[PDB]
Amino acid sequence: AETVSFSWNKFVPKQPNMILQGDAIVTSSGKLQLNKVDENGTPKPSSLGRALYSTPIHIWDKETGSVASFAASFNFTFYAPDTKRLADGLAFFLAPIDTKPQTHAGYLGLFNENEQVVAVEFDTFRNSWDPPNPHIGINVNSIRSIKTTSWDLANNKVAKVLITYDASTSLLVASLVYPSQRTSNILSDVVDLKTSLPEWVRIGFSAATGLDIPGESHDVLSWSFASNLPH
Amino acid sequence: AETVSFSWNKFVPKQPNMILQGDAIVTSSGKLQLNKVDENGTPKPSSLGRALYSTPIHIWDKETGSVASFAASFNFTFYAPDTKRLADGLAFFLAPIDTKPQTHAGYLGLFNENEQVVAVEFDTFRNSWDPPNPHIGINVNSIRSIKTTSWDLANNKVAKVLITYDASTSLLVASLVYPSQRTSNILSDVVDLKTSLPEWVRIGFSAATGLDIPGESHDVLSWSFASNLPH
Amino acid sequence: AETVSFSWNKFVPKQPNMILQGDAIVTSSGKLQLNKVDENGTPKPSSLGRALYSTPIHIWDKETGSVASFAASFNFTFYAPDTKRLADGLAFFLAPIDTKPQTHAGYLGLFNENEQVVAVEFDTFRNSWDPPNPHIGINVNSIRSIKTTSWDLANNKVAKVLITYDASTSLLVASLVYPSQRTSNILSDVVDLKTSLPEWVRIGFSAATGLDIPGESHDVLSWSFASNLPH
Amino acid sequence: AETVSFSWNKFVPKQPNMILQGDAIVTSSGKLQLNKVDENGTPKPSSLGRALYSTPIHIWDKETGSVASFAASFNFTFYAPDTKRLADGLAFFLAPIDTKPQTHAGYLGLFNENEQVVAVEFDTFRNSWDPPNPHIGINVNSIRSIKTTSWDLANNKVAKVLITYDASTSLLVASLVYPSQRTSNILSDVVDLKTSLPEWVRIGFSAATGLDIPGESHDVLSWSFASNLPH
Ligand SMILES: *[C@@H]1O[C@H](CO)[C@@H](O)[C@H](O)[C@H]1NC(C)=O
Ligand SMILES: *[C@@H]1O[C@H](CO)[C@@H](O)[C@H](O)[C@H]1NC(C)=O
Ligand SMILES: *[C@@H]1O[C@H](CO)[C@@H](O)[C@H](O)[C@H]1NC(C)=O
Ligand SMILES: *[C@@H]1O[C@H](CO)[C@@H](O)[C@H](O)[C@H]1NC(C)=O
Ligand SMILES: [Ca+2]
Ligand SMILES: [Ca+2]
Ligand SMILES: [Ca+2]
Ligand SMILES: [Ca+2]
Ligand SMILES: [Mn+2]
Ligand SMILES: [Mn+2]
Ligand SMILES: [Mn+2]
Ligand SMILES: [Mn+2]
Repeated sequence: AETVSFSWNKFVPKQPNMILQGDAIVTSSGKLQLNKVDENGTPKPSSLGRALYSTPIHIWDKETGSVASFAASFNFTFYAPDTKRLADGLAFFLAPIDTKPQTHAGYLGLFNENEQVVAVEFDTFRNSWDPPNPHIGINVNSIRSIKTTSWDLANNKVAKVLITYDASTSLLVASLVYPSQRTSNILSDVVDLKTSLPEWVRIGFSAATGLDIPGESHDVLSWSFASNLPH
Repeated sequence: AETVSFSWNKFVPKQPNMILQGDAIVTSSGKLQLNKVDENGTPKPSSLGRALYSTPIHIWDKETGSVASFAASFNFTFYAPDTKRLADGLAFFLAPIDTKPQTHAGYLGLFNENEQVVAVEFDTFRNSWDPPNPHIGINVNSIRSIKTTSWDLANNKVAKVLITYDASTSLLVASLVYPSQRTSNILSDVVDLKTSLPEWVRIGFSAATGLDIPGESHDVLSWSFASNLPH
Repeated sequence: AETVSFSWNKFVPKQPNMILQGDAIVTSSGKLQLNKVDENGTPKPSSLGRALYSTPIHIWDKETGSVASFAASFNFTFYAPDTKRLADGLAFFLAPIDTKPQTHAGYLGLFNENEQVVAVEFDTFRNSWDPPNPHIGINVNSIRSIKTTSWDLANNKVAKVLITYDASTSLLVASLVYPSQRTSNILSDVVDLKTSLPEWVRIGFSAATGLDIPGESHDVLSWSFASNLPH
Repeated sequence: AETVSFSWNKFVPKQPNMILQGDAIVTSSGKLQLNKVDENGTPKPSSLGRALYSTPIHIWDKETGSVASFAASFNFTFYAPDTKRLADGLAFFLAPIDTKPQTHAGYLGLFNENEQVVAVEFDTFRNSWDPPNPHIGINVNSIRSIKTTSWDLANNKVAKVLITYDASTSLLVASLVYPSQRTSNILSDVVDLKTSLPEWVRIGFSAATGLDIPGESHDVLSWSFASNLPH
């Protein structure tokens, strides 16, 4: 019966418990910038960042056949100079220890244009596989989400997000909420970890600006997470 | 900095920590029946039950001006012999210590046809003030909800529900989920406790069958809850 | 799998979640006075107070045979005008719902000079059954402790106390610590709840001044507690 | 306000969240062997192991001046073929990220015969600086403990240990308990982290067999730990 939890209400520059990738960095202001931006703070096209959590997570044990439940929360934001021309998006995810980045822009640095990753996307941009309108999605080893739901996204406003995975029912659930606007979104579906990730994994976020365009920055303010893996 | 939490995965007949009201009782089977039903288990019109939690909850302190945050979860179900003719509904709520029941049927035993109660309704029945289709609602000292959202309800299937109240932003958030169906609903809005309940309160559920008709039973399987009231 | 927890860092006058008995009251200053004292704050002989916690605790279930584990912490103090002439003591305890007080002075209001109570005593006074020097003791249905250990008590100084009961090993453990003095005491022994209390109980403290003399007041500053009762 | 916690009831061979050093390894049997032993399981003189926890711990922040509180628990054991001739001991500790081992035998791999380490020792062996009889000690940047207390140690029997550090009072407290024997030991003292470790640290255990002799193996069965570092 293994557990773990952590939580921060700010990010400390150069925390040794974290791992930055791509343009992803930790402002002194405490924010987690994953995207590169102008002196003017303008997001910079073809930008890319990821950020993982040092300790790896024992998602599930093969001996016991046990699968864990975890939940994670965090508040992110996005800045976008032209709310008409948006992209590319943000994700939270579970990968394996060795995970380096991947395709930028529409692949949210998670998938490859070509080719054991699970995640929740906050997609700003209508790709070919994307449905209409910024949505939220569950990605199971694929940028084409198993299920989606509009995301009543809102520029510059903060959003609290909560993600849960119930081993018992095998149900990832994600809800995003915008206190500023008193609006809210939720999504749910089954996901079989036992067959989509390694007995151990590392979690983190990923985020991408557009190619042709800047789109929107993506900074994360806080993160908490916990897991129980039963005997 | 006051806190409290409890949680049960079943109900024990005659738990001294609880309080039954109306037809509300605790089956040996461990369920929390709030409605009276046939030998055949058929809900029985004009039925009514409530069930409160012994210890009262210090929702907020006037000296300090502090307001608490709490969250509560629980899984309920409903049985309805004629999925066409449904009613009347279920609620979870915060009232003051002395709260006895009130109007039955459409008033979900919470309000009076006439006349400091806050709650979340899972309304099966279209009253006059009700919108169309079973919804979910936030009730603030009134059976006419401040905001609502369809409830993709489903007979006989179990639903996990989670309710949160963030003092900081003053935002009650409710999400109901039906793992069986992989569907999900969420609702959010601000609620000022400081002006809608007493420094201390008691929480519990309430549930009602129809007048003219039976409608649907309402049993609750589990309950967990916690609160922090800061210094 | 039933749980419960609460914690306060101060006492609120007239908390509806608590129960006072005897002279036990809640100063505005936030302290929990269990003993009556002078305008000068001088403890008043033959004084007596208890204070219980509203919600009852399901210590153990007969159907399942399950026994719970709990731990409790709290910081108390004692004021004693004549550190030479001390008494009578303080206790923390588990009794059954209906528990009213009992013998004063040396019986710490827990036992009767004559005659299902479990507790930990912080004895200031050498009774006949008492060993030498203020000690700490485990009382199992009897003022004559099953085991004891000196208590390097210290007037007017605050003491943090922690009590644990491990169902698995059936071991109550108590440790008292005096940060002020960087000193510390610990005691341990087995206790069979299953045969010394009711499936349900209520917990609280009890405290007594001397007969012939005042001895020492006993106020409690904070209290936290938790319990898991497994399936 | 940063926190973290983890806990395991067994050790998984080759957990990527841990770090072995010296002879320290993880038996398949789930135990954490820190010492090398015979095919017969006989401890092997001049043996040495340490084991650290992957994620580093932000013990305290210089900007804020904040210091954290943590507590840790774990159950260890020791096997010793000749209960007359014992050594060398075991420790739990906080060091800085880069910590590799150090002096063996009496230095419990923590200190150097010569020369920012804080720890609690379970010393089997009377060095020169050691007091009489296996004790427990608080080591602050030195194998000569700031304070000690006998350890009513017991061969082959399991011991539950609990360590707490209260930032507020700056008091490390350690209590060791032997349910098997219903005995118990406790130690307490102030320790200024702010001046004895780095803003960030890594924790783990260390353990040593004797030089001339085998003494006693040292395996650890379980570990839990948590920390809050306030804003
Ligand atoms: C999200 O977290 C940030 C940083 O911890 C905080 O300043 C902000 O107000 C938070 N927003 C919500 C909605 O909790
Ligand atoms: C809800 O709780 C009940 C009783 O604790 C349990 O048997 C049922 O499977 C639960 N359903 C979900 C979706 O967790
Ligand atoms: C004990 O609790 C009181 C009241 O909460 C506090 O003011 C006091 O400083 C505490 N002492 C210790 C040693 O924690
Ligand atoms: C200590 O932990 C081990 C492994 O988790 C367990 O098997 C053993 O019985 C425990 N002993 C105590 C006293 O809790
Ligand atoms: Ca896209
Ligand atoms: Ca209605
Ligand atoms: Ca006595
Ligand atoms: Ca030594
Ligand atoms: Mn998509
Ligand atoms: Mn309604
Ligand atoms: Mn005694
Ligand atoms: Mn020593």
